[PDB]
Amino acid sequence: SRKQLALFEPTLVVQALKEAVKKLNPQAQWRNPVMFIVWIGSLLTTCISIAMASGAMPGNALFSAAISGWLWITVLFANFAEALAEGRSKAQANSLKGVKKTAFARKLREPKYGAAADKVPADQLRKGDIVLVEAGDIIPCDGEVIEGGASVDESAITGESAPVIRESGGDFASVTGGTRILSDWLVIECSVNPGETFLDRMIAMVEGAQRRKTPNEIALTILLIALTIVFLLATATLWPFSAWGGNAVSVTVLVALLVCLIPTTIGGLLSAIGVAGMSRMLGANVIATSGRAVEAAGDVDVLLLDKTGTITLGNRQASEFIPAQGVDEKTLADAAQLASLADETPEGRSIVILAKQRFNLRERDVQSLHATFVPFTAQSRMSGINIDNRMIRKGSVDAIRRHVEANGGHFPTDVDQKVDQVARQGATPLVVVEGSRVLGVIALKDIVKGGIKERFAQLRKMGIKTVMITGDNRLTAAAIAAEAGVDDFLAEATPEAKLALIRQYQAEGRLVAMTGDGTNDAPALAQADVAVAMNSGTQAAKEAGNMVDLDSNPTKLIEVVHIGKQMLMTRGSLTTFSIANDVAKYFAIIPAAFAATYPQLNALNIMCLHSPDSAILSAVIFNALIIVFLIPLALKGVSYKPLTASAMLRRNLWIYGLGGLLVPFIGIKVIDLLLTVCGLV
Amino acid sequence: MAAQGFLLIATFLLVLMVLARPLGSGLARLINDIPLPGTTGVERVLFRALGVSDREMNWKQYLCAILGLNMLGLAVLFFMLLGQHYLPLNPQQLPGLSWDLALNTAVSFVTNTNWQSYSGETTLSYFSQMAGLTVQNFLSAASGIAVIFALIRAFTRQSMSTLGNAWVDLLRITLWVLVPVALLIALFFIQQGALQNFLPYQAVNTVEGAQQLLPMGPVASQEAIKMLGTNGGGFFNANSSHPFENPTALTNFVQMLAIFLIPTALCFAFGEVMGDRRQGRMLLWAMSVIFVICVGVVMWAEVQGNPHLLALGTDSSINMEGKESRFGVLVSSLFAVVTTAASCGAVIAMHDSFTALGGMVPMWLMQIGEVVFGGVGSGLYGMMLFVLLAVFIAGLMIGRTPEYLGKKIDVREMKLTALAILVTPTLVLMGAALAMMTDAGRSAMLNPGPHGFSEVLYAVSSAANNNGSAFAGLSANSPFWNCLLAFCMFVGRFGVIIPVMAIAGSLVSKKSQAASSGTLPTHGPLFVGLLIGTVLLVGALTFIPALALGPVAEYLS
Amino acid sequence: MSAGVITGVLLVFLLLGYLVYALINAEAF
Amino acid sequence: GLRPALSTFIFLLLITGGVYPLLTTVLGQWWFPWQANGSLIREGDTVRGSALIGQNFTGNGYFHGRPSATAEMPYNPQASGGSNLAVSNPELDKLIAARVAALRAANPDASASVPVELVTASASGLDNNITPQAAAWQIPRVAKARNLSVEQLTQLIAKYSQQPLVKYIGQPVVNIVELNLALDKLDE
Ligand SMILES: CCCCCCCC/C=C/CCCCCCCC(=O)OC[C@H](COP(=O)(O)OCCN)OC(=O)CCCCCCCCCCCCCCC
Ligand SMILES: Nc1ncnc2c1ncn2[C@@H]1O[C@H](COP(=O)(O)OP(=O)(O)O)[C@@H](O)[C@H]1O
Ligand SMILES: [K+]
Ligand SMILES: [K+]
Ligand SMILES: [Mg+2]
Ligand SMILES: [Mg+2]
Repeated sequence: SRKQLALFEPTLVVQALKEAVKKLNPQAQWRNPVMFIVWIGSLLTTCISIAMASGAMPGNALFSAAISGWLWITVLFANFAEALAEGRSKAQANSLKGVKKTAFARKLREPKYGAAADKVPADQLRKGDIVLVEAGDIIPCDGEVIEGGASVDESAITGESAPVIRESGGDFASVTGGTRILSDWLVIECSVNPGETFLDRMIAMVEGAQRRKTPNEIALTILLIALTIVFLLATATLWPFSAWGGNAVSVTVLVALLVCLIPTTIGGLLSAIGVAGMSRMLGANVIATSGRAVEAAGDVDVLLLDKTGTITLGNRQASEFIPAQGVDEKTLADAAQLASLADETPEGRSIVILAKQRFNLRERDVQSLHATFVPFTAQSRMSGINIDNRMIRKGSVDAIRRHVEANGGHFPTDVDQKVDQVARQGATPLVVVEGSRVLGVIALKDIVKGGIKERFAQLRKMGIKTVMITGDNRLTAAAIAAEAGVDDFLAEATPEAKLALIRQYQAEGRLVAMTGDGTNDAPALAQADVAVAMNSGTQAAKEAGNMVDLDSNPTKLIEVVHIGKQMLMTRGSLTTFSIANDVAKYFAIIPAAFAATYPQLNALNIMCLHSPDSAILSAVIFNALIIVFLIPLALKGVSYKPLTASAMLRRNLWIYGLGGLLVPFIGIKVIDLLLTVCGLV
Repeated sequence: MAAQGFLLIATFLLVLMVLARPLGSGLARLINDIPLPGTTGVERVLFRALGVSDREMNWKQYLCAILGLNMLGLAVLFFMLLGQHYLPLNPQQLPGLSWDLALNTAVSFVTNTNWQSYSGETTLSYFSQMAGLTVQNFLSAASGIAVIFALIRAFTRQSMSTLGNAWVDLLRITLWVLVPVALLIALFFIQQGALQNFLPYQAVNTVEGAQQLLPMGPVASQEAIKMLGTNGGGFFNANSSHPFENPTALTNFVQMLAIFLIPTALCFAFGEVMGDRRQGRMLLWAMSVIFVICVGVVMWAEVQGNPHLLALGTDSSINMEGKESRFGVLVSSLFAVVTTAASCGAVIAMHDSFTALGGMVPMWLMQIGEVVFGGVGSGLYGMMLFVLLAVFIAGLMIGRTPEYLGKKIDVREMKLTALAILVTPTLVLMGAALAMMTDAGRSAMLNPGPHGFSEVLYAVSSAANNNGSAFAGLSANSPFWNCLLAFCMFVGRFGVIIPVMAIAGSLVSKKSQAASSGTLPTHGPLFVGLLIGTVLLVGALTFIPALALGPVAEYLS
Repeated sequence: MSAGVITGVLLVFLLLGYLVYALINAEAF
Repeated sequence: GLRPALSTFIFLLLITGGVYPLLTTVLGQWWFPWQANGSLIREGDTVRGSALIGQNFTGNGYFHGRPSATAEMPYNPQASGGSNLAVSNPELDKLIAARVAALRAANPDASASVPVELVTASASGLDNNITPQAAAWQIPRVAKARNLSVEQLTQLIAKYSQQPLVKYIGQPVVNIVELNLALDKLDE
């Protein structure tokens, strides 16, 4: 993934010519109406040339065999571009199937670590099966970590060897098969049965067996068919038109004229632009469900981003224990430890760890206290332990203050100042309360991903508004929004509020791009038109979202916009190029076609072509060669530039609009000159 | 000569724009379902009497109302021509028309084509001209304007399943716009010398002693609606070249203005309804640029005229053959472009006698689908088809979803737009080909060589595009030509209306999206050039082979 | 009529019908 | 939905076919009776023609108009139309050469360069108008036949010459029928 091979590898070019030959079958050509006409015309000219050779029909057999041969080259060149794009696509798919499956799964009889493990091959693992793994092994199947925490190497899938952190109880519980556990151990509960693995999602992404045409391709095909219909009528009716003014134009010339007129350049390359664009997504470490969602990224005007997990690296670690007035640091840690004994969230574990070195307290366990724990919830924004009589709770400032006011008491003035102080630099303030008495605040440091500021500047230039939606405190969100470069933010946002914001933006008709990492983003990821899920997040977010980013880049929408706009631009530019190519075809064939029926029409031979037969041949040869010459353009796409709509259209109309008017004039003239020099004409 | 031609074009366009702007405001009120001042009281009583409750109808019901009214008018006109001898106002006992001539004439006037394979002064009675032809001149024109009303409403309406009431639109267009404007034009025509009477034919004892029989009839009333509604059906065979129809150059100038009046006002009304006048001006800019160039080429071609005239012994080579002295070569050239860029079809000069290049441009103007100001209503939605192609290509080239006036363009719109665009060129090429493979079609030619093929190509192109003008040398009064052109006129008219109505039905249900920073503007020189390029390139590439064997071969010989 | 004209008319008609069918059902094509 | 369709078509048919033309005829005959009735020229009780319809003049003392390509006879109002002859048609060259030779023989005192309008048929076949320069080309033939001078013929041509409001919407023309009719009164 992300390691490019070549544009013309010798191993795949020879395999593409073999697949192009087997694509000459009428069943394969039936699904492409533009190329089917060329296929039919090639057979008609071949049969006509056979009749002239046998003497059954008067005419020049060599000329008909020369037109028919290049007509077969045109359909072979179109099938070669499609095979090259598909062959390069299946090469990436074959690269991913190559991931090694350990088949060494230590299934556990019971979930708790330390049980006896029985040798079971990986393929027998199904949903709900607990598998124990040790350092240095390979994860057998995708699942959610149920216990333990260790480093995981995901270079097999993401292509980068930087270790990641996987642990239970948080947003790092999701794990994927084929990765290598690094440090201690994990206890993974398989969540997907075989056949629905994340790797299968990546394969079906580039396998392209039965590719589904996007609505843009379908709409373009309608126009291409309509142009073919009008050119077929304008060529078929030419025979009775010329038959009255003299000898009728030969069928071979009419077939050659029709192929040169119908949009063979875009028609033969249309099936290669879609596959190449999907292959460029894999090179960008983006796994898209379908090409339709990719093309929707060219119209998005606002981008919604999560803070923790997406913009920041997550794994919030407590830094200092700031105590309230009248409370010492020793007392603060004791309450903090109690509320985080069973807290498996990354913040909860950091609370317990930080307290040990500060004060070496005896390691209490949950069963020793005979108490229950309140798990952290996005809606509640608080957690703690309801031990006998005494109550310990911690959570967000707003959640704790509301709970304190309902129970009774008032927030100390120093505490409110401390909350603002610790939220100014960017640390999220956690307020811990003991019953109705506030004990202090805890500062959770977070790390903002590097380079996000300049990437966000590129999004601003692209006309995309970046909004940071988070449920954290308003004061700390502003210090993180200004440390990332986003336009606007929305703090203290419940998971039901992010969904409302996407619907509110979609109400006006705009397209919303949403990126998220946590499980609470899954409802808001299925609503946005363009949804990108980090590979380091949960499995629920990965399936709810349209695309998955393997590099966990919050600003990965830039690459999605590139390819999404590139596919549309390549289709439009090539369509304009093909239609504009017909002007020189008329100046080369019409004077040649009626050289004997109307000698006065030779005044339109502005290119001064040598012979009427050489004039028609040069147009047919150029028609075939232009497809092969534009193969790298279709595979790479039209270059994208961050310009305005009126400036991008102007530049594209100058390169492919005016360029399409002038290129065939030079190309046909050069081919005609070469034929004259070689003595063929 | 060039200065005189430039002044004529500038004066015609300046006066047309001045008159069309107030009419656009009035047409915008009809589109917005706002009654014109002073008509609210009359409309309430009239609508109740006629059983029209202004009930909103969808595109299927709106299309059926237009189709039903046209079919009813077709049957009435067809039987009126057949039983003309049994009808009053027949001072000359002209018999009923033949089945093929009546069918062709009935279809021609219903489809707003007004192709005529007869001579009115010796074929039709006053009743047939007044109650049969003039009635369809009003009704066919109102049908086209009603359809473009629905399409304009589709763009300006949000999440709606209805496009107004067709019966209300037809009554409002005919009674408040077509009838009063035609009456003023007709009265001006009478003052200048046009005929308006019901007297029998007048015998004339000439100065030299010969006998002349002057035809009569209510010419002026028919002439006004013939010009205003882009009908083009002349009372006499000479059409607008007849002195009794177009007596002076003053009437001729008004006739050209009346051709472009409603089509230009519709563009002005389109911008006002959408709330952005730049959109309406963009359509006029694209239409005017093509129109201005076309007039200059025809004027230049006709000025050179016949090269043999100087050698034969004349003092000038200007092509005065088939032209009126009171108009001149320059005015005849302008009228030919105006009547062929639009779907009017009236002629003040014989297009068959035009030079090879002089007659090629009017023929090509018809072949591109009649989008250079087009007919009444038909030109606007004909240009809308090319606008949809333009935004589809422009949107792809900028990496954005195609859009026009904030409405997304989907697969269904492209499917209908492609079908609508393909209808007319298919009939022109297939119809002309069928004539060339039959003795009956070929024998109708008058001139030999490539110009003979131009007569056949012009006839089919005019009928399929509902223009009505002709290379009059062709003898089309045959059952083969009457039936073939009737099929082309019928399919060429209603075969575009049905997909356009379906386009309005699909677009009206959508909700317009507000323009963002990345939205491509649809106004300005860049989009005007793109729209012009889309129209010209599609139109040229389709008809280059046919034109090469016709006027191009004639010009180069 | 010549036997080559007849076989040239049906071929155009079949191709036009195939393309018209393809345009109507462009989703499958 | 049949009642709205039938009522709208019938009402519009009556308005456009039985009310609009009746109002136009009543107002036209009241305000402009002469033009609405054909602009007929009458002497005594016999109509001598219409001021807008051209006639076929073949005499030597009469100004000659443009050729008329009518069906039966030249300047036939029962069959209005042009020749519809193409530029490339050799039959048009034959007709022009015959007209040039005929005009040259009938006007031996004029310039050999015949005006173009006198050798080309009009678009209607009833053209009553020629340009003043075209009429002046025939002055020496008319002056000798009618025993008149050049000065009187130029004034008579100018008296029956009309020009448009502006110079580019039309051409200056001479009413041939009216000029020839006045030529008979002057000779009387
Ligand atoms: C004929 C073959 C295709 C031929 C292609 C030729 C390409 C020509 C391009 C020229 C641009 C060079 C600019 C050089 C500098 C010009 C300076 C100036 O004054 O430019 C004024 C405006 C700027 O408008 P704006 O204020 O930026 O934009 C705000 C308004 N929307 O450009 C213009 O008018 C330029 C008009 C260009 C018209 C191009 C038409 C292309 C037709 C394509 C047909 C496709 C068919 C598809 C069918 C399915
Ligand atoms: N384990 C936890 N226990 C108590 N409170 C927490 C815990 N984790 C987060 N919070 C607080 O709950 C609030 C809501 O968090 P959330 O909506 O998940 O924001 P984010 O997505 O930025 O983590 C945050 O302001 C945070 O301070
Ligand atoms: K081509
Ligand atoms: K018409
Ligand atoms: Mg969280
Ligand atoms: Mg968040």
